[PDB]
Amino acid sequence: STPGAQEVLFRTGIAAVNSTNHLRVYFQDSHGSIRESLYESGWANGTAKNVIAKAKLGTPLAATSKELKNIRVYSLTEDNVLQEAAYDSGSGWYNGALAGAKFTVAPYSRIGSVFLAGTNALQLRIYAQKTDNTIQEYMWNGDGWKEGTNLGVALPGTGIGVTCWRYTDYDGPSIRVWFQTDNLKLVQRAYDPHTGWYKELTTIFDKAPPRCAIAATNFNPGKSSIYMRIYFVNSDNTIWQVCWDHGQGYHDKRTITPVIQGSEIAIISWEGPELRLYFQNGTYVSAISEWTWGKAHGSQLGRRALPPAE
Ligand SMILES: CO[C@@H]1O[C@@H](C)[C@@H](O)[C@@H](O)[C@@H]1[Se]C
Ligand SMILES: CO[C@@H]1O[C@@H](C)[C@@H](O)[C@@H](O)[C@@H]1[Se]C
Ligand SMILES: CO[C@@H]1O[C@@H](C)[C@@H](O)[C@@H](O)[C@@H]1[Se]C
Ligand SMILES: CO[C@@H]1O[C@@H](C)[C@@H](O)[C@@H](O)[C@@H]1[Se]C
Ligand SMILES: CO[C@@H]1O[C@@H](C)[C@@H](O)[C@@H](O)[C@@H]1[Se]C
Ligand SMILES: CO[C@@H]1O[C@@H](C)[C@@H](O)[C@@H](O)[C@@H]1[Se]C
Repeated sequence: STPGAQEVLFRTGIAAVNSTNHLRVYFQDSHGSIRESLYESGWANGTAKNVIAKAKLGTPLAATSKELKNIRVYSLTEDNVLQEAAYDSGSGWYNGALAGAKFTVAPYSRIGSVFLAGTNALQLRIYAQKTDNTIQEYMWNGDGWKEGTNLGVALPGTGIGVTCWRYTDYDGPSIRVWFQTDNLKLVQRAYDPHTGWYKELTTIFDKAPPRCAIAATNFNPGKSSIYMRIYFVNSDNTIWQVCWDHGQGYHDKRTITPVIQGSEIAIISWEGPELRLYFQNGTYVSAISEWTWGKAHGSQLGRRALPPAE
């Protein structure tokens, strides 16, 4: 290890946002603060002068953004209340209004979060697990934080992946949410603007480790076409990837890169496609590492140890 790496909590929650290749990564330090490391033509920060929030130890972490003009980062308080750190260009970092709504979740709850694609308005959908194990949507459409749709029972402590896009032939957002059911299967729930929430659970993986991390992204939306990638930590201690490609659907499942036992993961993407995955693989014991995919080089390890580790 290194003194910087030692600051990073083992099995920390990880989230990330970006605008093309301008990247922000969020993780929890060993004292329970949430920090931001940044990539602007090089990695920086992740230090004790870059704290944006403070959360229970072991907190789930989720983030979402409009480019890097608006960023939101979600975690839990010590009383398992959903809370929000918010950044707006020219306003700085501040506490969002979410904690004020006092949404109490299961202590083992994960969190998923997205801005709704295809509008300039700041509309948010947040997904977490309540004490009855249901996955609950919470929303902001400008008028205060309100409960939205409840997506049904999931495994206690299930990972929660979520992504959102707008098809170019549609008048609204599409959302997909992935989590794990009591049978240990990995499933999809879907929302399209005219159908609303589909009733059916779609299976994407037959059996996965209990409470494995789950993270998803999308790229190249078009006329009734999308590309999606969903990542999870499998029983061979690697991140696996489930591909949705237009015309083929859920046609490829494969290992991507090794991780430490119970690593969390984050994924971002941009058009190309460029993929960046973040996780812990044992580098300096506790540092966060990056995996990359692009057309130029395909699958390649990226930054070995994110700030503050190096
Ligand atoms: C210019 O501000 C940076 O970019 C913002 C989008 C953000 O993530 C700030 O925390 C960092 Se700190 C230098
Ligand atoms: C306008 O409300 C802010 O942006 C919204 C999209 C949201 O995250 C609110 O909680 C914060 Se509170 C200032
Ligand atoms: C229009 O319906 C709302 O926005 C959709 C995009 C979605 O997130 C619905 O569950 C909620 Se219903 C509380
Ligand atoms: C068009 O299919 C839908 O959208 C895709 C992106 C996907 O999530 C399918 O499972 C559902 Se249901 C066939
Ligand atoms: C052709 O490359 C695929 O799409 C890339 C964007 C990527 O995510 C690869 O792992 C997969 Se491998 C089925
Ligand atoms: C050009 O640098 C790469 O793309 C950046 C956007 C970034 O994530 C770097 O760590 C990697 Se290292 C192969």
